Amino acid sequence: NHSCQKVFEGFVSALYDTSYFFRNFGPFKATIHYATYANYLAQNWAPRVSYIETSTPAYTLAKNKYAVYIVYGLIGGALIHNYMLDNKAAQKSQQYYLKHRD
Amino acid sequence: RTKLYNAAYFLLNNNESFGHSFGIRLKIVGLNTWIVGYAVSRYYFSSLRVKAAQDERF
Amino acid sequence: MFKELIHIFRTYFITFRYLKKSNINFLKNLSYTLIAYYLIINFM
Amino acid sequence: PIRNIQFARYHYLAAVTVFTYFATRCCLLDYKKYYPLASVKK
Amino acid sequence: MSLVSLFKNTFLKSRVIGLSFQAQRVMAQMAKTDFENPDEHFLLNDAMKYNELVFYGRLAENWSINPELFGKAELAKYNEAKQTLIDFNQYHALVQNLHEFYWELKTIYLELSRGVATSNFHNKREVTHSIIESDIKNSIHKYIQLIDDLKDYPEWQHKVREEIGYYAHMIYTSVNHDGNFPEIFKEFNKVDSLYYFK
Amino acid sequence: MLDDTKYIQMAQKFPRNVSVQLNKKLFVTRTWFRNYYFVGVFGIFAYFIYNQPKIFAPFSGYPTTVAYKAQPDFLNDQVIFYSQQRQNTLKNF
Amino acid sequence: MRRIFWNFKTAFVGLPMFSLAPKNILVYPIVVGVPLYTFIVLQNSVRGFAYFDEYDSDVKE
Amino acid sequence: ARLWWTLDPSKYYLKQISSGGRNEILFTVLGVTAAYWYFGNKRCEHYWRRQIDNCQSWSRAQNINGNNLTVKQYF
Amino acid sequence: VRLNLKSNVDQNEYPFLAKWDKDMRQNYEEYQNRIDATTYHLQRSQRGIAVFGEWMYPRYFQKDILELEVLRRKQQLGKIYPEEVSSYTQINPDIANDLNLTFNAKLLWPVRGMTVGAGFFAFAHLFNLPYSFRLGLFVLPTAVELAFTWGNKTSQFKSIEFMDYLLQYRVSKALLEKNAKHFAEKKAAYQKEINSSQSVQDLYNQLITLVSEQAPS
Amino acid sequence: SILPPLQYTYSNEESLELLIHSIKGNKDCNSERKAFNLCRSTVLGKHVEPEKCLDKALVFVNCFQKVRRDESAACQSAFNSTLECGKKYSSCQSQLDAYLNC
Repeated sequence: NHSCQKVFEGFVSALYDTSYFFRNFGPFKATIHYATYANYLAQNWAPRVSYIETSTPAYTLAKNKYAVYIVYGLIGGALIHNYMLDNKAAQKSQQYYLKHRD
Repeated sequence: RTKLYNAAYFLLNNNESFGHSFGIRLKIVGLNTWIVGYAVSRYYFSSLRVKAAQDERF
Repeated sequence: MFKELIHIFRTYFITFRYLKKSNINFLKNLSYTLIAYYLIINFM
Repeated sequence: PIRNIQFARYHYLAAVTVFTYFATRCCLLDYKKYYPLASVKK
Repeated sequence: MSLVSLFKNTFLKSRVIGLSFQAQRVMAQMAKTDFENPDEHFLLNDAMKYNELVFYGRLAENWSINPELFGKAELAKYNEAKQTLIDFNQYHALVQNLHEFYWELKTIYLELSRGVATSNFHNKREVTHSIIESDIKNSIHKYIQLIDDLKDYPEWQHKVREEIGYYAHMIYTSVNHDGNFPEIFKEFNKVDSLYYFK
Repeated sequence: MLDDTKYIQMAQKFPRNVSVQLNKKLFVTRTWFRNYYFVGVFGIFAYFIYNQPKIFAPFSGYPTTVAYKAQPDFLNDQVIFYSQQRQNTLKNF
Repeated sequence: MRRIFWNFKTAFVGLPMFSLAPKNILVYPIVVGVPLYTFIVLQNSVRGFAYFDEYDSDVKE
Repeated sequence: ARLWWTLDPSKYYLKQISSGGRNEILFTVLGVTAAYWYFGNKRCEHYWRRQIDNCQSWSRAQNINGNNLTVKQYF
Repeated sequence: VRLNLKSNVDQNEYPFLAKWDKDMRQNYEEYQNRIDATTYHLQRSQRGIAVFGEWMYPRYFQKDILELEVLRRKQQLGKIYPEEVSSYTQINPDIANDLNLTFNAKLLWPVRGMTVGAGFFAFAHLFNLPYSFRLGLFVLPTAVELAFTWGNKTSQFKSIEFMDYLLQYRVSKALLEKNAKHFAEKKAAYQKEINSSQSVQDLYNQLITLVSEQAPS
Repeated sequence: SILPPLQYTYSNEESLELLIHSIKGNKDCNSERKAFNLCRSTVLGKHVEPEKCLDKALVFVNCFQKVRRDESAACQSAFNSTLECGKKYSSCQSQLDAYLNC
């Protein structure tokens, strides 16, 4: 370009040095490595309901053949209990307020 | 000091296989773009400031 | 849909090829996290 | 042998549908455009 | 009493042994994958103890274990696992450097192709700028030096010439041989040119 | 299986003292190009996801509000406003 | 400079592309958009599209 | 290809732990337990709200400067 | 509903009230039309079925309740004078900015975004880059400014609070004008015999508290 | 925590009776309601001068009180039947219409 190409190259070098320093600074680097491991664990080992049943059924644990059913039952029971608790709380609040309205 | 090539399509004649593949890809892209544009229009049209008075100013 | 969109971007948008697959894998993870967060927030 | 392949497919389809419903509000539309073109009661 | 120390030693030893056992296939797959995005097919096809192994190697090279609870064979196996993790980390660093060089070459090629695309109506320059030519010359010198340094490993040298040299051939074919083009392509056009039939 | 003899030999025997000098300008250009592709699309998607819940539900971001009632002070030509803190609720549906 | 070359009216990029893009792009929004929109709109009007004129709106000074 | 939309789960994301299946029972239990505390507070707050006006709930307002909030008749 | 444009105010004794009535009559029709449109939309949503209505309503109809409340508040108060806004700045600054971003009183261009975009253009002309890239960078800061400007829904709550405060102040001021002639006789003597700028409402609270504190009882 | 809180608490029977009386009033004293709304529509009668609309408000309130009274025997019987149907609801349109025609 021109004599300002020196400015451009210096800015590039400064940015590269800043990136290297921030990346290779011991504490932040250890934290980034730990964060990368945690992200890999979270994403690659996400709690999927479907998974590879590669082993034979004679070796398959019953916890896996009932995991989907257990999870679905737990979700349904939680939803039903929440609805029942909400209805009961509304009725109890109405009754308590009617008693206290006096 | 650079090598210049042809578009390989502005000089090529339209083909039935190319036309079919382009139609299928365009239909899929049009479906996706219609959904995305509907969402974007819903966002934009609902993010408008309310109506003002005849000459109200702040 | 994510892989197909990535392929479409890498095919038509030449500038999209400047980003390595490591960033793309971070991009896909970020998109999944955003989708999960939005799904939770719409119901929370 | 993917365990609960039907469950996985149903979950993916439901997730796609819920994402479309929440992000686009397709099911919750605004009828103010047709409000002027309507017959008022009372 | 020393429950924390016992648990830490046991977990570290188990992780080190598991990662050392599943390290040869990972290194072979890393060599199989091209330099550009060397972690490819892991985040996509199968991450067979790649990220977990890298994290475990970093921890092992950055932590300590207690050999009091471990036996003699256990201590030998743990030291071997730590050495294998160190060697895998060195291989990963070398692969990262190769990936950086290949990515620089690919960026140069993409810059060259960007001004020649049919959709590039923003700026169409027939003659390359002096900055691009100087960068290409420096990259060619670096590639020649790196290939020469790979003389001790014929397989590694061939892989480097196949991977990095492809971008060099693409750039050379995208530039006419006029003016200072021979001055730019003096290093490449000795043996490596004929490898890509040039 | 497979015949991975070349890959295994390369992995087992690797140069532990081999490196190349990095082109700072090229690396920075690649990083900026990745960011610009990341910046635009990624921030657009992140804002669209994040701002859709906040715009479609304003009552969620505003937990409390103030309500004022004014009374006159005719002798001093003043207005004395009493205030009360209430909860932002969907009034009149 | 950029001495472009293109056989007009006979190419994949041209009049055939202009004629083919609208018919194929407007497929899902035309085969699935209209029916879904009509069903969603008519779902509210289970009895009718008439609006209850609340707040009077029939009283004049 | 020309048709990539499939309902099967991702082959990379369909992994399983070495101790059995994916950790889901514990995760579902944690999610359910957290929901009880979460969707037990909104239920308590919504159903136990009373609106009362007693001429004392109003309080003399003050500006950000702390002085009594009074506006002049002619501003 | 169809209030006549001609107001019967005297306009020679209570000019503030007359102006308020004229403003209310001026903007009544458009505000009523917008409110009717919003109410019709809400009724149609209530008539909906399952996920399309009567299940997520009015919980998911959040942007419509606030819009209706704002429309009603704007219908109640005819025109907002810029002078009165600054008084509300005593409690909440940037009220004018919130009203502008909420009431669409004028044109809102990304000024800071335009400045940031032009700033990147200076580097674009120093470290020579494509003009397409320069334009993209200029749009990007402007686009960010536009995104951060629009969609401000808490600003709508702040503007609702400001509008309520302004309505209360106008109601109090109108009451002062009506009884101004009656209270004129007391005002002069009160000013002559009481050197105090504070309101008598708080002054009476001081005297009552003092009597409850130190009195022979 | 988004819905408005309730201020005055009325029982279910009181709410049903009030709803029925409000339907009857809107079908009977609609003119009084319109007069009250028009008198309470201007800024003056809304906030400044509340004493002006006092007569119209009193007329509307007297009409509402007479409507909710249901002094006529047929009106009382119809209201009781409609209240019984509504309580059975914990449909009824015919009973509501029969009450309205009284």
